[PDB]
Amino acid sequence: KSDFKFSNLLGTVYRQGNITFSDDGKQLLSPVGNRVSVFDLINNKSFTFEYEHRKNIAAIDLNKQGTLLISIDEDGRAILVNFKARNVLHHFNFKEKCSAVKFSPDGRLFALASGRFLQIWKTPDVNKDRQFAPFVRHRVHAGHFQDITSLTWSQDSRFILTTSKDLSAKIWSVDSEEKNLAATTFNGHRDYVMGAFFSHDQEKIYTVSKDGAVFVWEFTKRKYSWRITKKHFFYANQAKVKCVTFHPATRLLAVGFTSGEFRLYDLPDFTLIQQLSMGQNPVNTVSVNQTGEWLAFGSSKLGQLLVYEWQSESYILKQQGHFDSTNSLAYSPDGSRVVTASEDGKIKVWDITSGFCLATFEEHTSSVTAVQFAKRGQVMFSSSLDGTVRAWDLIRYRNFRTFTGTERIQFNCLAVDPSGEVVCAGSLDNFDIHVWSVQTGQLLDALSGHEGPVSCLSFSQENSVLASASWDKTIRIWSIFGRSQQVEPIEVYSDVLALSMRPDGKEVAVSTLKGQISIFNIEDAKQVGNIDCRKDIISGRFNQDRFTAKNSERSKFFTTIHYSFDGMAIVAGGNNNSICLYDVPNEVLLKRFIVSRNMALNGTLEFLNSKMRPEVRVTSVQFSPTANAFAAASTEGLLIYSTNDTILFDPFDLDVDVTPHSTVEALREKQFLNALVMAFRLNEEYLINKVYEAIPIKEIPLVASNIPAIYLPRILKFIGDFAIESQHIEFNLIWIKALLSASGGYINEHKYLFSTAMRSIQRFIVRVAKEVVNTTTDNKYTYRFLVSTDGSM
Amino acid sequence: YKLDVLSSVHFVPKTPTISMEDAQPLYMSNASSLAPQEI
Amino acid sequence: KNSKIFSPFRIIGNVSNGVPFATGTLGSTFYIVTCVGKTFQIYDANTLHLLFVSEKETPSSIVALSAHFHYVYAAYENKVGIYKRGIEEHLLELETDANVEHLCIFGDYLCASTDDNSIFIYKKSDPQDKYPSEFYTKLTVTEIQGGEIVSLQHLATYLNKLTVVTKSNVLLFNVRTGKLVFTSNEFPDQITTAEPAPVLDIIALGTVTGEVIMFNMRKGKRIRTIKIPQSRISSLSFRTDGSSHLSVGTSSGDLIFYDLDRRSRIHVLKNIHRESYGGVTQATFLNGQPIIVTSGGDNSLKEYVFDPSLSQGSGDVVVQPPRYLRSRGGHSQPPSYIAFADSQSHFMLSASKDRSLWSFSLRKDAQSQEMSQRLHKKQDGGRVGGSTIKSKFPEIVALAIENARIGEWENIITAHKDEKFARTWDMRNKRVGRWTFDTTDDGFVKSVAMSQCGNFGFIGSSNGSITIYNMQSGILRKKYKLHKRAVTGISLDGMNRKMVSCGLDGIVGFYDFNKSTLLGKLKLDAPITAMVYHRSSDLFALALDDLSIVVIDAVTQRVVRQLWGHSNRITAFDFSPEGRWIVSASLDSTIRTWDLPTGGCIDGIIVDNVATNVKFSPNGDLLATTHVTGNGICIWTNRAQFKTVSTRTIDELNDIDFNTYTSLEQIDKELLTLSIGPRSKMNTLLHLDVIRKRSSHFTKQLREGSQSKDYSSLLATLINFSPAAVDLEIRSLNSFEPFDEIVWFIDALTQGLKSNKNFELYETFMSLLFKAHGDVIHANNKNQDIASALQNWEDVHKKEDRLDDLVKFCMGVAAFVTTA
Amino acid sequence: DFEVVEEFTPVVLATPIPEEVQQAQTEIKLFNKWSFEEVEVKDASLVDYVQVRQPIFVAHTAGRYANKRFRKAQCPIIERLTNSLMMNGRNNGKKLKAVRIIKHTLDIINVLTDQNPIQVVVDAITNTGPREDTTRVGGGGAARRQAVDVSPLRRVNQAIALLTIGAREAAFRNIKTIAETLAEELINAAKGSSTSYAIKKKDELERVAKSNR
Amino acid sequence: AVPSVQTFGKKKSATAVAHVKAGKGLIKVNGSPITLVEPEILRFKVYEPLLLVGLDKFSNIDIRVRVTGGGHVSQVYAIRQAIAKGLVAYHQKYVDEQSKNELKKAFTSYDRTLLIADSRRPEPK
RNA sequence: CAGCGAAGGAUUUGGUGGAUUACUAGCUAAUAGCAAUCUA
Repeated sequence: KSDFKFSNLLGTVYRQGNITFSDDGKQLLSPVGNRVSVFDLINNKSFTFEYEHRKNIAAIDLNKQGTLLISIDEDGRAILVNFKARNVLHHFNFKEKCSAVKFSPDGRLFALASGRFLQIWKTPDVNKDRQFAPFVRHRVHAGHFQDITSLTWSQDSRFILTTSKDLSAKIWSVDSEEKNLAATTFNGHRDYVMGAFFSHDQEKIYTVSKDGAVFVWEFTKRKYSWRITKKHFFYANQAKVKCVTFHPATRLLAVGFTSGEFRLYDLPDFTLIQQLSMGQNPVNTVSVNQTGEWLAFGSSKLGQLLVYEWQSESYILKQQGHFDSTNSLAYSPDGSRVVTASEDGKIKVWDITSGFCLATFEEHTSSVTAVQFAKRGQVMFSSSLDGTVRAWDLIRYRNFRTFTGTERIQFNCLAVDPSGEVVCAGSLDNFDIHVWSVQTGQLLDALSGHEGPVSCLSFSQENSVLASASWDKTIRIWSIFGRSQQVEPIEVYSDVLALSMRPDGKEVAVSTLKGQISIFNIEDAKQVGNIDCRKDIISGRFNQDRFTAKNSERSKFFTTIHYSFDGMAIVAGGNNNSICLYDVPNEVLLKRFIVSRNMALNGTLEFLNSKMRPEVRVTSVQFSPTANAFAAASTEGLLIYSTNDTILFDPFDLDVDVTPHSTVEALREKQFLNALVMAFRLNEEYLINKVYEAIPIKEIPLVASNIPAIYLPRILKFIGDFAIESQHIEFNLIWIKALLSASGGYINEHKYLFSTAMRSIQRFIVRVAKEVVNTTTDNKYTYRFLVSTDGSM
Repeated sequence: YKLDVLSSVHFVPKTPTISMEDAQPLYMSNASSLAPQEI
Repeated sequence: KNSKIFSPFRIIGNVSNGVPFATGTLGSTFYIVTCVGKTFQIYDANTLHLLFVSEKETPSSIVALSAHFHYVYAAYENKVGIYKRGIEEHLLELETDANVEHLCIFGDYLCASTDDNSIFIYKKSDPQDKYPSEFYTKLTVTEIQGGEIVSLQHLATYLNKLTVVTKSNVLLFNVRTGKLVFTSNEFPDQITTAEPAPVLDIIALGTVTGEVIMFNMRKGKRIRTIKIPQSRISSLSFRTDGSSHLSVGTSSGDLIFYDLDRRSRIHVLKNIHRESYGGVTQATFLNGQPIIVTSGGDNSLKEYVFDPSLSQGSGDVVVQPPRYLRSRGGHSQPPSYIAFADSQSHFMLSASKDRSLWSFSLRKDAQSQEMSQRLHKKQDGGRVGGSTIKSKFPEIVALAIENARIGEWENIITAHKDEKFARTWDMRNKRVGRWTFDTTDDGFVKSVAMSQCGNFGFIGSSNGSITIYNMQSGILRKKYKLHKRAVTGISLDGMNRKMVSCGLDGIVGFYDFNKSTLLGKLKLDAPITAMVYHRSSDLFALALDDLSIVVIDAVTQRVVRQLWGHSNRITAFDFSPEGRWIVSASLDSTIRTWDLPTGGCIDGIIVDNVATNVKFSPNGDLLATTHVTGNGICIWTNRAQFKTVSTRTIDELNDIDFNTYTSLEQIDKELLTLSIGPRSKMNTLLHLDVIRKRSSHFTKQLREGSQSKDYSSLLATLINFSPAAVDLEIRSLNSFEPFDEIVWFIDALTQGLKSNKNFELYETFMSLLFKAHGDVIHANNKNQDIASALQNWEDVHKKEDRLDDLVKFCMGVAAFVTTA
Repeated sequence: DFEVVEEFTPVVLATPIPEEVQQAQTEIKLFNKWSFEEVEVKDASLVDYVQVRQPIFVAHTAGRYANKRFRKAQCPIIERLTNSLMMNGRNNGKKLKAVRIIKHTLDIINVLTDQNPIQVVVDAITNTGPREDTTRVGGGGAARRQAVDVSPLRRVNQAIALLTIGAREAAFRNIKTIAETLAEELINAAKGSSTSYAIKKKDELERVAKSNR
Repeated sequence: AVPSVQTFGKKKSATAVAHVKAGKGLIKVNGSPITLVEPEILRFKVYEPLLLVGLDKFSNIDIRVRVTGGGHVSQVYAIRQAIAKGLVAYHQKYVDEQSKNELKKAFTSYDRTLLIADSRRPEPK
């Protein structure tokens, strides 16, 4: 239950730093703020590393074995991570701002540009155990006079070519015996040298500067001593070079400027292969694939990330995120994608597994305040500060409906019908609730009776009663449908922000400004029970303010709460860097999550070092409708916290004779039901999978009819989280058919137990199985046409 | 932008062939996403 | 015994052990290299930060260590190791079996004295290299010439000579010619220390009766004598900043300061270190500086500074006494209890037999701080009792930290040796708290716990009664009386709903906590000594008296595992943070790891000291053990955080031993099965034209499969290559005169989807065929070969409606069951 | 065995509190006399409409029960009896007089039938409420009645109404008062004696429904 | 100098100010004890803040209530509201928060009108 | 007054030291030198 771990970070495909590819360039590693995201672009998936720098990261490299990563932040706190185990190996503090870090091509050394010293360390093994000091220093060279801007290793890991703000570039041999081969310095640029590369044969050296000159250096005679043979110029007048890279094998120089324009050249002849623009913001990063076919560009101001193949002129992806400006989120009615309403005025529909945005919608001319799904993922409603609620078909991607009032107000929250006839929206300057029909477009009603700004709205999903709650310290329940026009006001102790509604519509949980979460019975309007949450809230100290984090009244309350789908838990977040979840029977804190440890954000540290910034805040929390997770719209992105059953041995009434050995003996002796319930009492995912695949098709329905009723949600949620990605489609559908036929009355009379295990199953039937069935159906009908009709002339 | 950035609490940030069209919706590989009534 | 889960990382909390440290000087800064057992540690003397720790543990204890500029020379059992930045550069094996026990380094020479009164000289090869490396000669101090060698020094400007300080004599060797230049007269008492003065050719000798001699090593006389009666002299140091002071260090822990110019005694720092641990073991002035670094055997390293004089004209006669400056320290006695302060594995609480509670940092050793015992004020306003001569609290039996409400109120609850109340502490302030919870039955505190709401603390007395206090306000809330003998374990649920107590009468009581009922009581077969509650999985483990570990869950109150194998009393145990393993340690000098899923012993370590405490980190990072000897905390890292270990039992289905199940490729040949690959490949193939608008071997294998009537290699190549390659191979298939390549592809897809594997890909390959050149198939429809190939493709493909009505049933009934 | 200590000093206050008042902190009884546990509703379909599961100290809960439809199904049935007792033009508003005569009638119910008077009044409700009734199917005014069933809230409503107005007319000009006539009415309705106005009226309504069923 | 706490209890036009401080255990309404609060049939309406939570909460504190306005039943409802939320506020400020929200849970399970009145009315239908 | 109460108790304040981010040493013209010195 409560054992959530940080899974993913949706939104924000790039923040600051350098993009890296893999060696077999399938994944790309992107520095999001202090995490690192890794997007696998072929196997369409994505993860974010769990570890966390304390400032924004500025350098990334992983060796070409793929086996370990090193990430340096913007004051030199390096972190060495095991890339396969996903666990951090060492924390090493270089003392000043490191501009670049690079592993050697042979993997065994890495070097980095810390200030004006090039320092080469040698890589610790991944097979060795963790030591107190795993890095052993090779050397530290100081020949530059100002800060080094770039490294480049040679093809053999033998020379290293560094570029500085000082107007030179230098070549250093790795070992001392080749010191005479590499002792030259390369002058002649008017500005900062942005890059210095070898050719494929390491005979020519190209040095690209900030003003726009690329110099070709050759070991010629005018003795032989590294002349400059040709200077080529970009002649981009106002713009200047922001990032350079070179693929030496395909002779491809890729250059991004401070105007969004990037050009890519075939270098020793200097012929413009292509020139095109990311946008208007500067191109902060260029990176290239190992085969040189993909170019990943990152612009840091809008947080955007291209990877673009330059042969077939086409963008593998275009993915722009939102730093700090995200007002709301909503899970799709199957937990496959999250819709994000963001303050720059747009809707963005992010896939969860593959961490990318599918569609974006810009028809609001101001900050979109709320999104909400309806009609089972077919329609999606959003309300913004420009005065409009509007509806979005997620099939034809059209804004088909726009609802305004008559009073020119700005809407801050909405709520739709279950049977989506009516949308409803509340403002923070009008004290009314606006009730629109969705079929026609008209303003059906204006509900009046709050004496304070309507902070939150929610329709009960079962009996369709409206619950609004406002800053006049009052939650209010409106019976709209069918001749009632009934109003029931429940007073509460302080002013309310974030009401939420149970999945059965029985109760409503409100968050108040005191710091509490009160839970009320709707039909008999009396309080069922409250949680006192203002003492398990982490409220950090800002830098500008002159009052301690203990005595602050800034963020000791929750501005967004949400029920779990079994109705038993509440996740909650606010303008603080803790999100807390509770179980509402016992009113006790299950777990508290620190949403950021970035010291670049403001409200993170409670105690500031006695030796504006974007504050940290969560603006919306939601539980996943299909699989045991929650998304939180922080300032860093959409933090996705999820459990997984691979770890955490948590049995269910095992005894001493219940053992993996006992389970495989019962499987080998083919008591299949006993093996299945032994694996359920182990609650071990590999054992459940092993027994599940070992049961034959002949006796799926006998086992599925004899499964005990306490192990029913376990086998249903297992079949869901297995069958989304497993290939055994007919096996999983046979099991689903046998379970629904044998015990599908228990499910119907215990709806909210199997409310997230059944939504995960019909995330498998309509999303892989129905697509396959559509393909075979179209093949059958094209066959019947192509052989049944007359093609003659 | 500038009047509502100073009238607020929380922080607000601010020819070649193509500007790559980085922001673009409608795409789960949809081509004829029009309505049958629209057609 | 080497392990396969945990590997040794460091032993934290150690600063010194009373080997005389060495000082070294890089440029104008100073470092201080102190021995901690078998490693040394380099400290930055301007701030006492831990720069370096030696990379490997030496095979025995380091016994004499010196430091020139970049290099540190550490002598242990037989040999001298030359270390730079911790990493060992060289190892000088001596040709003896005698233990090397002194050394000096001057010039190209390293001179190492053994304990059989032989001296080994080692020489550099060429005077430009970094350390003395080659053997040169051997010197011997026989019984005629002098006693046991008590020090080995080189006083300056002495061209390749060596002052050897024996117990009675002072010899002077020429170490190039191997000669004994000068042997002094005898000394009437045994001399223990020596230090060269910054005066030219003067050494200072310290005797076992109380006198400092100032021997002039060129005249052969003694210049002056300083008498400190009944004090054995253990250190000598000289001030070198224009103030001629000497600092002697006395093995009753005293540091006495003398003016040599005006022959007075400046000041005495009394009890600067403990006499019982050796007194002041090494004291030295950082040269040119008024700061002196002392170190003692009580695991402590201090600095004292001389402020400038307070009289603006006299100065030299009004010498302000030395004051204290920075210091590092740890426990002076081996720790008795261990806990982790937080889930981040950053701080760990640690209580010792020297009656101190330290908070040690696993990230940076400067952050280690002693929790203060300065009591608060009484709540009413009455007087607090106790002695006026303040001493530390009795040594800590148990403790329990739960930082849910940290900074808010009292946070740690701790139980001391043979006293009837449990103190509280605040980890945020790092100090004691306002409350001492009584037991209310005149019994000593045998266990403590506290809930994870942070509101409640639980005291378990030796007369068998649990008392539940409030941590905020410090008052009795409830009191359960079930046991009659001593309650050794209390814990509570993560939801404050069921508590579990275990006493050494061998009954585990299960109580409801909100209601004050008991849910049950289970009688085991031995007295229970210790409980550990794994709180997420609700499984608690008991160390019984019959040397078993009983793992029992609190939900259904059954013994669910029973782990046998320990040969003596189980000292400690702890759960893995995921709750899969349990690591125990017992008085047979062993540490075992048990996989309680399978119920067997994964790994065992025979460790020479008995491990008295074992704690996992609250993440899966580290194991922390605590042994009988050694003032620190031994730290291990689990290698199973980076690899996966086999849960296969030691003594003295490889996927099921490695907890995996690689899902088999297809379960039955009559079952449809998708590809082992991404699900999106079907959609990419079916719509890759509009996707991009929004953004040969094949022919030879096809022909060879048409010969052999087996297209398995063709279909393997098709399932292998990429969507652009698939479209470009299907789009070029010779659709013109006899139509062979089309019909070979069609009955290849027939042979493919007869096999019920990769069938969504075979379906899209047929869709791509009909899309690319289904117009030529429609054109020469009624052609015999292509019509028969499509006929048998439909013959196999018409058995695909099993999937259709299967997903129709699942969709319709799932919708009906969910909605209605 | 096992015992919990949860007070650690005998509680004494400076204001002296009566011994039965400080005995009332272990169980809530109506008027500190009549226990609410082991008071069951011996007829199902009326449990969840006669409410005896939140014990009270006096029949004067000033809560608001007339602003949703079935919210008066969880007013405690002693207070519903009290509120129905304070109705006519003479005795409107006088809830303290109604509470005082409810206290007197429960005292004399217990002194006549030595059993729990809350159990007696709950049995009187569940025996009085009619289980069938007739509506007048109109046809423009064709005088024909059709038997309908009757919902449990209407059964509890009409039960309290029949009992209270039977006590009024039984106390109309006899020597007995409203408290004594209501006691006789609740006792006879509890045992179901057919000597009460209330269950004679129930038997007439049910018999007419049986007639023109 | 003393830890003290002031709360308010209101029904229609009665209003009751309750001062709670540490003491010996005396509960006094309008100077007279709590066992004199007429109309004597609603004395248990006044008592139920004491009997719902036990007199061991009141064994260490002394309350005084000053009640003006209203009528008989409005004054007993003001008294019980003032006593209840005064005990809650005292255990908030000077005793632990766990006993604070245990008291809030007990009073709210009995009736939350001990802690929150029904104040602004009517409804214009 | 009672009570609390070990060769005393309370309040206030100045200075210094250690933490307030996760520990790979100083200098320079830096593949090494110096640190007693870079200069003939």
